[PDB]
Amino acid sequence: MPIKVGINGFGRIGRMVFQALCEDGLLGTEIDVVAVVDMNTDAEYFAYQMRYDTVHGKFKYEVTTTKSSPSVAKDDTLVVNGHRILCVKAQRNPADLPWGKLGVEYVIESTGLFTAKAAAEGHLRGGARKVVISAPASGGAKTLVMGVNHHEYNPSEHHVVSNASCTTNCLAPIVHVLVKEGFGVQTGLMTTIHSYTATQKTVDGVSVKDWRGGRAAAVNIIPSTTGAAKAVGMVIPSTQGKLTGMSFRVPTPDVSVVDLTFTAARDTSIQEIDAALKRASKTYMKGILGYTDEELVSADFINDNRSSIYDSKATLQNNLPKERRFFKIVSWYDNEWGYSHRVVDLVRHMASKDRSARL
Amino acid sequence: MPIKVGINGFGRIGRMVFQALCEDGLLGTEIDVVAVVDMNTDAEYFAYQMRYDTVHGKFKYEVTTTKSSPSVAKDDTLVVNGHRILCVKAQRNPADLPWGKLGVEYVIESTGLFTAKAAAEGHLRGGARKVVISAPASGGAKTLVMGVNHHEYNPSEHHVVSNASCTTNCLAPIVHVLVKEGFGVQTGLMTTIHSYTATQKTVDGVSVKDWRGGRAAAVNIIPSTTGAAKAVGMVIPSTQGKLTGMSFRVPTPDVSVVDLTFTAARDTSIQEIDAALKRASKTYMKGILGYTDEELVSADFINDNRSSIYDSKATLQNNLPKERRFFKIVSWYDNEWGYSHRVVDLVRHMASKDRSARL
Amino acid sequence: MPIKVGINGFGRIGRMVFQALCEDGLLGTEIDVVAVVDMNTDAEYFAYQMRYDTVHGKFKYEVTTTKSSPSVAKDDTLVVNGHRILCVKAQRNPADLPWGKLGVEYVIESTGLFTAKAAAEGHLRGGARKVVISAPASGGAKTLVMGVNHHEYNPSEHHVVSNASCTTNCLAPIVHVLVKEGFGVQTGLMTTIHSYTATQKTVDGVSVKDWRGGRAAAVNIIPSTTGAAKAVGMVIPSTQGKLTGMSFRVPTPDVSVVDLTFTAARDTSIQEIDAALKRASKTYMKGILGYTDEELVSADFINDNRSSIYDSKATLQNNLPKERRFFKIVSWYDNEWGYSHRVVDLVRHMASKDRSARL
Amino acid sequence: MPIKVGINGFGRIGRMVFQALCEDGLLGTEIDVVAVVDMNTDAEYFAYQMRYDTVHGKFKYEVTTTKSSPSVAKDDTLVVNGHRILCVKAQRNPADLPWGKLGVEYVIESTGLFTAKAAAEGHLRGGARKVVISAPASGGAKTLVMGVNHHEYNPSEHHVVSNASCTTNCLAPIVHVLVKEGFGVQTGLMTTIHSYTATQKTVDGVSVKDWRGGRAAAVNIIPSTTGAAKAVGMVIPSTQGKLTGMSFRVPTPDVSVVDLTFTAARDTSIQEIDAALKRASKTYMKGILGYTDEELVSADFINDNRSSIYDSKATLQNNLPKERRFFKIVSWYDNEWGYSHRVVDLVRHMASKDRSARL
Ligand SMILES: NC(=O)c1ccc[n+]([C@@H]2O[C@H](COP(=O)([O-])OP(=O)(O)OC[C@H]3O[C@@H](n4cnc5c(N)ncnc54)[C@H](O)[C@@H]3O)[C@@H](O)[C@H]2O)c1
Ligand SMILES: NC(=O)c1ccc[n+]([C@@H]2O[C@H](COP(=O)([O-])OP(=O)(O)OC[C@H]3O[C@@H](n4cnc5c(N)ncnc54)[C@H](O)[C@@H]3O)[C@@H](O)[C@H]2O)c1
Ligand SMILES: NC(=O)c1ccc[n+]([C@@H]2O[C@H](COP(=O)([O-])OP(=O)(O)OC[C@H]3O[C@@H](n4cnc5c(N)ncnc54)[C@H](O)[C@@H]3O)[C@@H](O)[C@H]2O)c1
Ligand SMILES: NC(=O)c1ccc[n+]([C@@H]2O[C@H](COP(=O)([O-])OP(=O)(O)OC[C@H]3O[C@@H](n4cnc5c(N)ncnc54)[C@H](O)[C@@H]3O)[C@@H](O)[C@H]2O)c1
Ligand SMILES: O=C(CP(=O)(O)O)[C@@H](O)COP(=O)(O)O
Repeated sequence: MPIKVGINGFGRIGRMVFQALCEDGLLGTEIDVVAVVDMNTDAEYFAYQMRYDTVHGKFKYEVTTTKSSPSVAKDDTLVVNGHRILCVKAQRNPADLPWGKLGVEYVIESTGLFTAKAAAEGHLRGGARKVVISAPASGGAKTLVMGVNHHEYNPSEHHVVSNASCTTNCLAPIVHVLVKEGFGVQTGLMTTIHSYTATQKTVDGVSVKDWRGGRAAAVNIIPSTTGAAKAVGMVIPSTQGKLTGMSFRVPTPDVSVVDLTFTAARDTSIQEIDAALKRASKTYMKGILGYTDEELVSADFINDNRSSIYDSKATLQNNLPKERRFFKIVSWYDNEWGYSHRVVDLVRHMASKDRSARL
Repeated sequence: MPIKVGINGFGRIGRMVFQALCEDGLLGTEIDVVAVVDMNTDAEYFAYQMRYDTVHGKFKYEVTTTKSSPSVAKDDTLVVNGHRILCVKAQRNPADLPWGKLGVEYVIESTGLFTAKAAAEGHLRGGARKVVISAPASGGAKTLVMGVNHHEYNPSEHHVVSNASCTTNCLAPIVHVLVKEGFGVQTGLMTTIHSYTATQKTVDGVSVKDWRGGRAAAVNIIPSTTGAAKAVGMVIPSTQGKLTGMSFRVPTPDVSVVDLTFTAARDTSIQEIDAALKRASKTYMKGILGYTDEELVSADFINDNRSSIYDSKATLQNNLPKERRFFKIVSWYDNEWGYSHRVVDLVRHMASKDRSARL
Repeated sequence: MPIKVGINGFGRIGRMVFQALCEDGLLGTEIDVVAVVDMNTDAEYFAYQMRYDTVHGKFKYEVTTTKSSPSVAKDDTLVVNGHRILCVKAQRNPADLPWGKLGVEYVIESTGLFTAKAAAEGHLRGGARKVVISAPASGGAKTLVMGVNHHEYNPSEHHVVSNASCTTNCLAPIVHVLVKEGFGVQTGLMTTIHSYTATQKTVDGVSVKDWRGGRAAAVNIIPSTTGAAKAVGMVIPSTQGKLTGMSFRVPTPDVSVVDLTFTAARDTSIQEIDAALKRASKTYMKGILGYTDEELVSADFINDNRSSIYDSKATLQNNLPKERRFFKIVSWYDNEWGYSHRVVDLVRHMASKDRSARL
Repeated sequence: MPIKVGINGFGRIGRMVFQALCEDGLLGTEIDVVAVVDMNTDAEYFAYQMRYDTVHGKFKYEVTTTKSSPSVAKDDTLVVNGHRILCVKAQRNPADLPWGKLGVEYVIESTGLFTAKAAAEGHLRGGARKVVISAPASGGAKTLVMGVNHHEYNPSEHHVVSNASCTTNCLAPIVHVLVKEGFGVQTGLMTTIHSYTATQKTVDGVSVKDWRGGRAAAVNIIPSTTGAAKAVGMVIPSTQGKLTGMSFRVPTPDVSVVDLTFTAARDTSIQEIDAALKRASKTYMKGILGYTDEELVSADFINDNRSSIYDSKATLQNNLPKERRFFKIVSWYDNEWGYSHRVVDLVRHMASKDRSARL
């Protein structure tokens, strides 16, 4: 049966999560996106936005609009291949969404204004049954990372959960292979050369929550603390309090890369780690962790759906020779694409794990 | 006696205006900046923004902070070499600004949200006498452009004037020399290759009133309609209805260039015009109109304070040989820097004219 | 009847011309690439450059490499979809290439160092029949433009042609409609906001041939002269010495746009001109001239094979109202994609005519 | 008797060395630039390159040109603030240089073509006394990093030395304070988020010795194996085989930052370290090592002339709380400016030393 989904806040990620569904072919098939919900309800504008993307190209499916009722000014309904997505009027209080009336049970919370466990739980009153925050949450919300711990998901306990962050979903799969393969992680420090995002600015402007982040983004290397490496602990309890790291926001519109440096728990070799990474990318991490041994550069990872793309050649070429513990692993990720697909995955995995618990 | 000034909206232009004041040694002499206003009153953060500038480099003059009164939580007063400046809390409604209790009579309206004669008049009700809008205004506000029509200022008839746009300010100087030297302007279409600004988005974001204006700002040549060229009709009435243009927002944090095409009212030559422009920049347009004959690029115009820098070589080298009517005039400008010096130039003018009206 | 082609200068445009063939399913079938050529003969590196592209995405046809004789040090054969290409050794003189023995009659000269009639003719002495200069030629080389004058090709007269400049291929299609649709062009100046190219520098460098051209490309707006507006006269004589213009190289890796300002021979409106362009694009200029009525930006025209894409909105919205002679036309173009496609088009047309020319 | 220096290879770096040299106010007084040597002799084009800079702003001193002898075709003399500098015609062999005749004892190697000890020795036979290669050198040439080991300069032993690279001059000061202050370095991996350089390309082009380095510079994050780290084992032998790292070339014209990670040789805290670096910057590292505790971004380091600017905030905030061995240190540097000044520093040092050993 179709999954009645409702996307909250049809922004950059909102549109990427939706386009994820389509790409994978889950529209009007496995997932029923009953309604999206951003600032306005100008379906014609929503069409244009989905249709054209500066970095990800032109949407592969044709988009069109229509009215939900002949008594409407501008088209208020989006049409993607027979399926009809409604654009409802945004809200300030999730508890005031027509989710119940619309028939939505799973909402993807991607506004960015409801990452608080209880704030997102407002969608439940609205009539939804499960919510997935497309970012790190707070309030004891369960954090799940596909291919790492999504199986810990519990249908009767977890109703508001987080898919975590783009960087966490990129780092986690590497730390996970390391620990599961027995290499271990004593202590680790990571840096992420990250492409600027919507939170940043075009020219120097006011940003009281992050002074460096208000500076002209496309012409600066902006440092920033991140809780991504420390969030790995939530997903891999064994590495709790053992990792941390920063981020250097740099002048590229999309795609980033993880720079991990850690000390293995036991003696090994970089060749050994390299081989363990590739082996899992083809097995238990397939579709989540991938790798490459080609001389690629950020642009080559655009539209890659893996959560983490290990860079074999950058890794094998920049470590200490004969070193048995102090290592560096490099991995790429399209911050927008990969994560967006993981959002659909987590949601799907939940619906299936929710079905079973019932019928 | 110095004139009490207050700057509403301390950003790109609010700050460059201040830096221009310090630079020309006017602070504490011709002008007494009583206070600035933005999001909060954290002087310490205001210092940081003033101290470091991504495009204009380190603020050459020292800046520290203190408290207006011990009963204040964090510092709220900026101190630039003895000159103290108060950081007031932003106001949703201009009429709610404590001007009359501060002593401020002139307020440079640069927040960007009160360009409507009616909405900007709120500064008068707050307790101020005059208000200069750092952008094209509406509502009847008299529009003045230094070196072109700024003498049409009526001390008693104008209380909320518009210093025009940055572009109008680069164009006017030229169209004035043409009209004044008798070259005349039959018809003209301008195109400004404008570097992006704060109203643009780092990544494809929401922008309902200007769709293309929402697409990624540092990786796209974004077209846009502009009033700048038309506005030249308000400063030089004989051109009203003869010009109009557009803007292409390209990937540069500062400095723009006007590409003016037009047909003269009489038979002339690009040489005659070239020589007319340089001659003018050395005479009646000195300070306002500048010009170069060197192989310059945008960065070379960074921090140039003129309103228009005629590019001799670009013009002469790219026109039709022997033509006597159809010409192209290229002229650069630091959309941030010069225009800011003009805002100060304008206020100063208004001050003298207001001092000589009742005296 | 696989046409015989030999690409000399397998670089930015050389590779694009190749990916141009494949895209149209002409490889092996209509056209047969015997052997390409650049500095080295490393097929692994060639294959790599082909597989991944920063602006145009990933190559859609698997590429592998083999040998032609085990006596070779590294793979020197480029197998693209079953069809195999040979990587010949670069020469300082076009006449030194084994075109004769290689059995290569047509040779797409895209090195950019032999835009001279005689120079490129070195290809004919090496054993080749026809030589197309994927760039503006000089020395009495017939310049053709698909959809504007390409039929002027004399199979038995023109053995060396010039497919003109990427800019002329965008302007001409536009001017061609104006002249033919009876609008006429009295005088015109054209400016092109062009994105940087391989001839520029990453950081300030030496460029004695073009001082401005030797300045940090990705952070400046470099002015530049151009002969594309003047070259139209060689393709549309009616305009001889009636058009010219410049270039403005901005910070973008690909896609450029024309901004033609001109006066019509007779009276009209922007509507009539807009209507003619949309008409011509759907009829006698289809495939060459296209148009858009959407809020598009630079990146949206990435991979557009048309030569000129007229921007309806940007044109109707930025001209003088009720005006009858002075006009501005805004037209886009993927300076890399479209052009490359025209190169193949001219090559296939020359074959079609060469064939029947004696058969 | 001011030192007679001659610059070999007046390129991006030859200038920076001369501009830095002028900045310190040494031209004519302490040092005396006799003549510079570059491919071309065009002095008007040299004065241009010296007059304006895309990143470092405009040269503060006046630059004009003349002729050394009335019997000279074009200008061959570059006159900087009164001081006279001759522009000798370049060469491919360091021997064919008239250093001795020119009376040049100290020549600065920035051509980037003679980084070899044996090769660069030509100057010596060219009558030139000593040679400072402004880049990593081979052939077992002595490396010297100002503030780290420049005191290992033996006049009668070293006549052709290397000033190491820009990155090493950033890492060395940091590692030197760590080793000399008791912390020690057991193992360490560095990463430099580096801005693109001249060796990179605007758009995807041919780069056989570095494939990723051939990709478009201002639109990608290009990884790269680096030596700087390992080259530290030459300046601080004790770390021989203990360090290494890579590089991420990001979209910025200038300014880079070093992100070093390592395990101390004893127990400490990120505070002890932080204090030790600040103490050193104020004492024995003054001028070479500097630090900041403000919220800085790359643009804020433009024109800083220290070799390493430690980022106190970025460091203290991104290390594991209570950690004792595994640490991250973030340090900035104007990869162009700092190094340039160091080159002058090494030369000034050598001089004084040579004066006392000879006198
Ligand atoms: N790199 C990425 O794009 C990325 C990757 C992973 C996770 N995330 C997280 O996902 C969230 C969204 O990120 P994004 O890149 O899409 O940002 P965005 O700013 O591009 O998208 C957020 C959208 O929310 C809409 N919005 C705001 N308030 C709303 C409201 N009350 N109701 C409805 N819509 C509202 C806005 O119009 C905006 O388009 C953030 O929490 C971010 O940290 C982002
Ligand atoms: N930067 C340019 O090129 C430029 C040139 C000429 C004219 N202008 C005009 O100047 C004005 C400001 O432009 P800018 O570049 O400085 O933009 P900006 O965004 O950098 O400056 C606006 C500032 O006002 C503050 N602000 C917002 N609402 C406020 C309120 N209610 N009260 C007080 N402060 C408030 C913001 O925090 C911000 O710092 C606009 O009207 C713009 O059109 C800009
Ligand atoms: N890319 C565009 O926008 C564009 C569009 C139309 C026409 N053109 C014209 O096409 C020509 C090439 O442009 P491009 O963008 O491909 O430049 P490019 O520099 O990227 O490609 C030229 C390639 O030729 C190779 N080369 C140099 N000398 C050679 C020789 N003797 N033999 C074989 N290979 C050699 C180089 O390795 C280089 O990669 C220029 O003349 C340019 O004016 C460029
Ligand atoms: N500023 C930096 O980023 C930096 C820092 C450290 C080391 N380096 C190294 O220093 C060297 C120069 O650096 P750069 O920034 O000037 O590079 P660049 O490529 O910008 O400048 C090199 C210049 O050398 C000139 N040249 C080449 N061969 C010559 C010859 N035989 N005679 C005279 N002139 C000649 C060229 O005109 C060219 O412009 C390179 O080897 C570089 O790797 C650069
Ligand atoms: O990448 C992120 C943090 P990092 O750069 O420190 O790894 C992620 O939170 C993006 O958030 P946005 O709110 O969409 O900017």
